[PDB]
Amino acid sequence: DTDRGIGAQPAAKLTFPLSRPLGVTSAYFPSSQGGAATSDGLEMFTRM
Amino acid sequence: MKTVITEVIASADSQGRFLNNTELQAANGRFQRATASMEAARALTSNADSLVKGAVQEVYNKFPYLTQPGQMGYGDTNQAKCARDISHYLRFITYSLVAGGTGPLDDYIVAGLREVNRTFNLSPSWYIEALKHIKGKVGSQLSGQPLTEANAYIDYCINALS
Amino acid sequence: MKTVITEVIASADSQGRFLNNTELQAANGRFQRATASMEAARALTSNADSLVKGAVQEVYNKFPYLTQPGQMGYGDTNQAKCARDISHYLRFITYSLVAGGTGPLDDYIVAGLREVNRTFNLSPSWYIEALKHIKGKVGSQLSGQPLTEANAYIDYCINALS
Amino acid sequence: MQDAFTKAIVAADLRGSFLSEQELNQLTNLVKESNKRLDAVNAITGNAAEIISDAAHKLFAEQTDLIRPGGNAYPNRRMAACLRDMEIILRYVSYALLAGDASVLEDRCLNGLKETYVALGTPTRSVARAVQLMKETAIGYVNSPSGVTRGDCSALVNEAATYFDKAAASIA
Amino acid sequence: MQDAFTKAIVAADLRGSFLSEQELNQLTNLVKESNKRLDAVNAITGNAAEIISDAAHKLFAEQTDLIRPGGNAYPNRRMAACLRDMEIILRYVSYALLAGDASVLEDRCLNGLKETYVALGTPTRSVARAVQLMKETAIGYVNSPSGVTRGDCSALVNEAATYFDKAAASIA
Amino acid sequence: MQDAITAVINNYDVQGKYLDGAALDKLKAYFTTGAVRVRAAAVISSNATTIIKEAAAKALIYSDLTRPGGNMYTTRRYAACIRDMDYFLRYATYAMLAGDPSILDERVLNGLKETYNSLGVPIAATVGGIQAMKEVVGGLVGPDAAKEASIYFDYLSSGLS
Amino acid sequence: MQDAITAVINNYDVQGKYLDGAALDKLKAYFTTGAVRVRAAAVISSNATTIIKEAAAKALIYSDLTRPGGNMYTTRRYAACIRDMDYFLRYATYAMLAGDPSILDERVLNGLKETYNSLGVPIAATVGGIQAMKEVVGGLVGPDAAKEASIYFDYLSSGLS
Amino acid sequence: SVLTKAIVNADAEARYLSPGELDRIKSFVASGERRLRIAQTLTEARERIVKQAGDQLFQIRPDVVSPGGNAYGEKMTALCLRDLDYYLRLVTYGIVAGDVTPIEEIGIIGVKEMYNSLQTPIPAVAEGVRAMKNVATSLLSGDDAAEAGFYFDYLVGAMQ
Amino acid sequence: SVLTKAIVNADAEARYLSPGELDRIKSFVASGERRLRIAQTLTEARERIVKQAGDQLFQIRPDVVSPGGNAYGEKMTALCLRDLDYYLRLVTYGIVAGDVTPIEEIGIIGVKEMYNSLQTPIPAVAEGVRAMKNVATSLLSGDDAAEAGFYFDYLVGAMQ
Amino acid sequence: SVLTKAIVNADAEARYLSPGELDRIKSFVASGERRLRIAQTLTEARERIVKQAGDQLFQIRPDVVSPGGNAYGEKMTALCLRDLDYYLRLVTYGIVAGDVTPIEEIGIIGVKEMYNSLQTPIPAVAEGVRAMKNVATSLLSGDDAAEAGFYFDYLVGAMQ
Ligand SMILES: CCC1=C(C)/C(=C/C2=NC(=C\c3[nH]c(/C=C4\NC(=O)[C@H](C)[C@H]4CC)c(C)c3CCC(=O)O)/C(CCC(=O)O)=C2C)NC1=O
Ligand SMILES: CCC1=C(C)/C(=C/C2=NC(=C\c3[nH]c(/C=C4\NC(=O)[C@H](C)[C@H]4CC)c(C)c3CCC(=O)O)/C(CCC(=O)O)=C2C)NC1=O
Ligand SMILES: CCC1=C(C)/C(=C/C2=NC(=C\c3[nH]c(/C=C4\NC(=O)[C@H](C)[C@H]4CC)c(C)c3CCC(=O)O)/C(CCC(=O)O)=C2C)NC1=O
Ligand SMILES: CCC1=C(C)/C(=C/C2=NC(=C\c3[nH]c(/C=C4\NC(=O)[C@H](C)[C@H]4CC)c(C)c3CCC(=O)O)/C(CCC(=O)O)=C2C)NC1=O
Ligand SMILES: CCC1=C(C)/C(=C/C2=NC(=C\c3[nH]c(/C=C4\NC(=O)[C@H](C)[C@H]4CC)c(C)c3CCC(=O)O)/C(CCC(=O)O)=C2C)NC1=O
Ligand SMILES: CCC1=C(C)/C(=C/C2=NC(=C\c3[nH]c(/C=C4\NC(=O)[C@H](C)[C@H]4CC)c(C)c3CCC(=O)O)/C(CCC(=O)O)=C2C)NC1=O
Ligand SMILES: CCC1=C(C)/C(=C/C2=NC(=C\c3[nH]c(/C=C4\NC(=O)[C@H](C)[C@H]4CC)c(C)c3CCC(=O)O)/C(CCC(=O)O)=C2C)NC1=O
Repeated sequence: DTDRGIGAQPAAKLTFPLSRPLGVTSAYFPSSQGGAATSDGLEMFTRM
Repeated sequence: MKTVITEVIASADSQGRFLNNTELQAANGRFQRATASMEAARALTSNADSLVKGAVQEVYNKFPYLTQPGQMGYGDTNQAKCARDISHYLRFITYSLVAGGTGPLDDYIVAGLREVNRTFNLSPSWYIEALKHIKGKVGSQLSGQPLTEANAYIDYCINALS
Repeated sequence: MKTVITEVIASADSQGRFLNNTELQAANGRFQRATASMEAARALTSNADSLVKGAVQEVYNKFPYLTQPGQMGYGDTNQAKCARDISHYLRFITYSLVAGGTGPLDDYIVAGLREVNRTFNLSPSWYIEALKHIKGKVGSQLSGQPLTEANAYIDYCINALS
Repeated sequence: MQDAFTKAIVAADLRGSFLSEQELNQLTNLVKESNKRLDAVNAITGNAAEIISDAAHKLFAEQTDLIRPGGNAYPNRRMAACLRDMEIILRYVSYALLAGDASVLEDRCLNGLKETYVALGTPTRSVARAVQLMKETAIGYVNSPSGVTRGDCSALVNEAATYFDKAAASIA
Repeated sequence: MQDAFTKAIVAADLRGSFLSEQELNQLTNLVKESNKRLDAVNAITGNAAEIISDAAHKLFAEQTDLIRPGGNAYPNRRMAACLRDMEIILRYVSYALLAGDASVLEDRCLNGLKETYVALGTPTRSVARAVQLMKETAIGYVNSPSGVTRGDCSALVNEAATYFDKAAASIA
Repeated sequence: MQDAITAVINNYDVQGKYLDGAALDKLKAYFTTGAVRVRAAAVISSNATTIIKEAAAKALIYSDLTRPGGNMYTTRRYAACIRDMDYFLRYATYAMLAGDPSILDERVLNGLKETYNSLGVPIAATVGGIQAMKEVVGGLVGPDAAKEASIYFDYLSSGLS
Repeated sequence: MQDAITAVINNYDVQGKYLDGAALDKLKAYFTTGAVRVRAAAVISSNATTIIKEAAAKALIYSDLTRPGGNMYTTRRYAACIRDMDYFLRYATYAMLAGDPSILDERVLNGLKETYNSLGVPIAATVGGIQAMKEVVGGLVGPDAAKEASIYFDYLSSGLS
Repeated sequence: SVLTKAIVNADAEARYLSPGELDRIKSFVASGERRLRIAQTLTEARERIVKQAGDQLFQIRPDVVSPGGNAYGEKMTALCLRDLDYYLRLVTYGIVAGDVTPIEEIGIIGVKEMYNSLQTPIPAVAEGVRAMKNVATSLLSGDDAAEAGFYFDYLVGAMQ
Repeated sequence: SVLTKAIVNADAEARYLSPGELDRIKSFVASGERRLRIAQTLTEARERIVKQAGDQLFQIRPDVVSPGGNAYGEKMTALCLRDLDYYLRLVTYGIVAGDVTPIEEIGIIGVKEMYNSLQTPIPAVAEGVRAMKNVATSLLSGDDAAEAGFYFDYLVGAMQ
Repeated sequence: SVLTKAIVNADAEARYLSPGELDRIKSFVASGERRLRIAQTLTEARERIVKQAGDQLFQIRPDVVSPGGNAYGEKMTALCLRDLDYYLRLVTYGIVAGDVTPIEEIGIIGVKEMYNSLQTPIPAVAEGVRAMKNVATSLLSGDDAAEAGFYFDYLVGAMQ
């Protein structure tokens, strides 16, 4: 981290990085695929 | 913005643990207290208009000379900016009442107060006297724990200005 | 020692600040909550004897092999030190109930737990199973907010051991 | 940091006016449901370890590549990092749930997280999945707890889900 | 740090015992009087500046040597330090009052304080007096306030005095 | 067509009445929800295509409907079906802005049941396509607007069955 | 037919769901108004004939309808018309007890519009006969029941128009 | 309304509402309470407003109320004020709708043909409306009086 | 419901409800909150109730779960408990309706033909229902347990 | 503009502007200074906005910038951000006009045909615009950010 090349030293790097607003991906429908996932009423019962 | 919930959440984050009982117990307080707070808030909200005009005038009645020419309580713009400023204070008092902490007051009025007032030649004494008056009248709009809440925050501003 | 009261005071002190409405609201939570907490405390206190013998046994019933010769649930001294240890846990649970926070648990059982258990060849699983059992029986000694409190702290110990 | 009230206040201030009886009663309702909220946050805290553990067991059941050499949850050091991240995210989701606002989750935890993982070579889709599993189990606990008064917690279960879903979306 | 409950717990533990029914009810009473306690702490917070100011005006009214050259509250720098110490002590007294125990006051404020002042040349007897004046005024405010249901708030005060008196004794 | 406001005006006009307190209360009940309707429309419009795609994916395709013998078999008919879907979404957005279902009757439902019977278009399958778009919409628009958007999708679907 | 309660049961049965909190709240909202529905039915039933007579007097007779060329000319047709009126009153009383309009569709409205077109029976005049009986009913049953009785008369009348 | 007008243009071009169209709905709805107050004040003074328009009219045109005048006589004058009451009502409707759709279908489309048949002098009906503007406008604040005035001048415009 | 049953008899005889019919609607609706509580308790313990009915069943008839038994195997047993879950659900519906209309159309009319096809032994399904009565009834107060019990015994009756 | 749109509808129906049309011109012009401020802020940060949109885009679609991607390479990426600069400019125009007339003739009518020829994936251009909304919106007050946001969502809408 040194200034010898110009002498002045660089402009702050993080100002634009610091600013980023949170990405907006709204709505969004989830996914079950993936593999086929059980559905049915039997799931509890088999377990019981 | 400093509030009950925010503070406890921050504590948890710093400790990097989990919302345990201590935290939950503390938070309940803020929830249990909301009713009194929010009653104070509604009363201060609807009386705002007159609370502001009452306090503005009282600044001139206590500092008569302010309203003479060449002074800072003279002309439409000074007197306009005054009403506005007391209105800002009452606004943040209601916010602090609703929020469950001093955060809104700390962030929007206390942080920087003296530097601003000093550059603009605004005496805290006026503002204390505006608030002392608002405190007098709020004695008969509220009672019980809503009054205690209103008082807590008015006094907080008076102490902040001092 | 972590309680709602000590936490808010710590937070004020560290900002060089008087207690304000945020911090007093928090304290009210801890005080409002004392009744349920202290009912749990009294019930856990008088049933201590049997809660301890119940959980001790359950450690042997769930880990049958512990009670065979050459093992750590055999002989008067192991079985004695076990009862004592569960009794320590219940004791600090009652303290945490009465104190309004996890402090007593954090300072006297959690700080150092794993190092000690690891040097002495004590499996957390036993202790979790002691506590799971204590949790089962406390279901019928208490109900409502006293049960929730008892649960909060029992579960807190189980998470400390996982 | 924001909570649901603080959020209201910031929006009001940007108008330069007081509460719009609209916003007041929305917040009165949050106070109305706050005991349920405390139970919901308590459900997560009281089962944090199992929620992480159970999510974990299942993540590696599905994705047996992560625990092979070459995989991002191998050797012990990496598995401990992965278990630690599961805890960190579950933590900030519980904070958001006490607060009634996602901001603490987005600002301290989710902001930059995806780009961290990509820099590291950590497979974000696997991390997203681990978050989906934590959600399933966490909500399980919110819905079926120890001697809590019987009522309807679906509003809170939804809101908790959106915090889990925010995190997943942000990371994948 | 201790509060009145924590103190009970430490003494119980040193016996190896669950809290005595004796100690339980002493603490039940503290919960009984806790609304009054909150008002008492609030009385101090709400008038902190005036309590310090009024104590101050009166301290220098009595001891006009402190504000002469050669005096320990001269020039502005030293007066600001003295005003600051008045605030610090009033602050830890209010903390003790919320806690129901003097320990935070003794451990964070009073411990070493006398020897600090002697090293500095700060006249401890004057500092003790400034504390006595803060006590008078602090105890003053709580008694009459606006609209607080009528009852006996009397029992609450003494304890605040002992915290002021601890500080005075410790310093003089 | 009519909206909330003209519904009231025409109901009073036929009686030749100036607007009275009851009328004025109704109109307020509309105006007070107005800003929220606008925000919701901007979400639906700008996510239009994604809503149709997620609604088709949950309720229409990967099925016998898209296979030979099915009504949305052929690129022609698949195109006609998602074209229809866009109509429904778009008009429901109009109804919700207006706060009145009358446009859904005048410009969408009138004769549509029999039109679908005449072409063979499966009614029950179309309703599921409507109630899937509602599901997606209710997520995207949020607490503020969810119930209000939803009703005009429900108006559409009981209009066919 | 269905009532409030079976409306909910069948809506859940098709999803195979046990009744949940939302369902239980709906059923409560019915049970809590139940006693008032019963009292209102006993007033209507016992004033049946007077309601028809006052409704006809305000909205049908003393007119071209009862004169030669009119549809309720002849004792035959006058009898058929007030017979109809009794149906409406009686069924609306069923709908209001059930807290569900489904019976008004199944046993009264289905095909009735076209039946009236085929015989020449004046629709607009019949609606006025319905809305006049509502007016009378709302006086007789009182604050408790007025709004609840009224809606099923309004259901009937927008079912014809 | 503003809503109906915006939507009809949207549907006719097979599209969602424009930013512009959305903006005007927003500005319109913000003026809701104010527009409702303007209608209330005028509804509250309707009988007075008719009477003062009617005096202003008969001074300016004593002939309409003269032997060969359309409004000559006590009951030819009674119907004339009733028509003035009709148009004030429609003006209150227009103000709360934020456009003329309702005002137009109810009382201007066909109005030439109606009044030509009755042989009513149309331009003196336009005067009766100006007269109502003058009275109504004196019961409203400057800002509300202008907002009301646009709808009065519209009716005056349409009878032309 | 009680409502549906009363009304259908009313309409079929072309008449208003009887004093009797009105009385039962009144007594029924008064028991609303109680009936809702009975359904809640049982809904809240559904998984337990099926598990204990299922144990009681397989002790009494280990054969059904035997080589030549309709419910022999893990997934032939899973479907069997699912059917027991179905009938408990219908029993909660019946209790809140105050009669069987719903229970009947959903799960007894056609049940002989369904199970004969599947070759399910009907009388052992009736036993599974008795087993559920026993469990459910142990989670209800005496008075509520009887009220529930009528609906269990109905299903047991209809499979006959 | 709002003016052009109002007038064109007026002239096409051979008439003077409606009260409604006049009202929206008035509300629009009152927002003039505010709309000009919104355009200034965004004009002032154009280089930053285009870039943060461009980062958000390439994370979400690293493929467009991949072997078989329309924007693959340094100068196929340079033109892509230039197109993002074009659309931000048009968005500032739209905001000051209060409708899309200008935005539409300049950059949506014909855009399908243009990009289909170039084989540019249209829906990822729509994403680049959402990305710009996110950045631009973080440099504006809540109220101004919404007003701006309508015009961003329009462009996103038209590429569809
Ligand atoms: C968000 C919270 C907030 C506060 C509290 C606030 C105070 C504040 N008061 C100001 C000015 C002012 N304040 C006053 C106050 C008064 N004049 C009188 O007639 C009375 C004596 C008195 C009222 C009691 C006056 C006269 C000015 C104009 C000062 C100047 O520019 O010369 C200014 C300078 C900027 C401006 O001219 O508006 C600030 C920032 N600003 C804020 O943003
Ligand atoms: C203040 C809180 C506190 C805790 C919790 C505590 C735990 C604790 N348990 C210990 C030993 C022990 N703990 C047990 C525990 C058990 N044996 C059994 O039969 C069961 C399997 C099980 C009970 C569930 C045994 C057998 C020892 C003796 C270990 C040894 O010295 O070999 C020791 C070592 C010192 C000693 O031998 O006493 C500590 C410090 N000490 C504390 O000060
Ligand atoms: C120590 C911090 C703290 C907690 C945790 C707390 C919990 C708490 N939960 C309560 C109620 C409740 N809590 C629930 C929660 C649930 N119901 C369900 O069926 C779900 C399984 C679960 C969803 C989260 C319900 C339904 C009620 C009763 C309704 C209500 O009071 O809102 C009540 C009111 C008293 C009662 O009815 O028991 C308290 C005090 N109070 C506190 O001060
Ligand atoms: C833990 C909380 C805490 C306390 C209590 C505290 C006391 C304290 N007071 C100090 C100085 C001081 N304190 C005073 C106070 C007084 N002068 C008088 O004449 C009066 C009798 C009295 C006011 C009532 C003065 C004048 C000094 C400056 C001495 C000097 O630098 O000459 C200093 C030296 C550092 C400094 O000047 O900032 C400490 C550490 N510091 C702490 O951190
Ligand atoms: C925001 C934190 C917080 C505060 C401050 C709080 C105060 C508080 N003080 C109370 C009572 C009271 N407070 C006092 C206090 C006094 N009486 C006197 O005459 C003295 C001047 C003063 C001595 C300190 C008394 C006497 C009562 C009534 C008795 C009691 O409830 O204990 C009560 C019970 C309700 C009532 O009777 O008004 C509350 C809630 N509660 C809170 O949650
Ligand atoms: C006989 C007339 C006819 C055709 C052609 C037809 C195509 C068709 N392609 C589909 C999906 C698909 N088609 C493809 C095809 C491709 N992906 C690529 O990148 C390549 C460019 C291309 C392979 C060469 C893919 C990847 C999907 C899955 C898209 C999705 O699920 O979102 C689907 C939806 C899935 C389904 O329900 O079947 C249909 C209906 N349907 C018809 O009725
Ligand atoms: C051509 C076939 C035919 C007949 C006969 C007929 C009769 C008829 N008689 C009427 C009334 C009436 N009719 C009578 C007649 C009598 N009052 C008495 O006490 C005497 C017994 C009797 C005179 C001999 C009276 C008093 C009314 C008025 C009843 C009322 O308004 O309630 C009305 C209702 C009034 C109306 O709208 O016209 C009709 C329709 N309508 C028909 O279409």
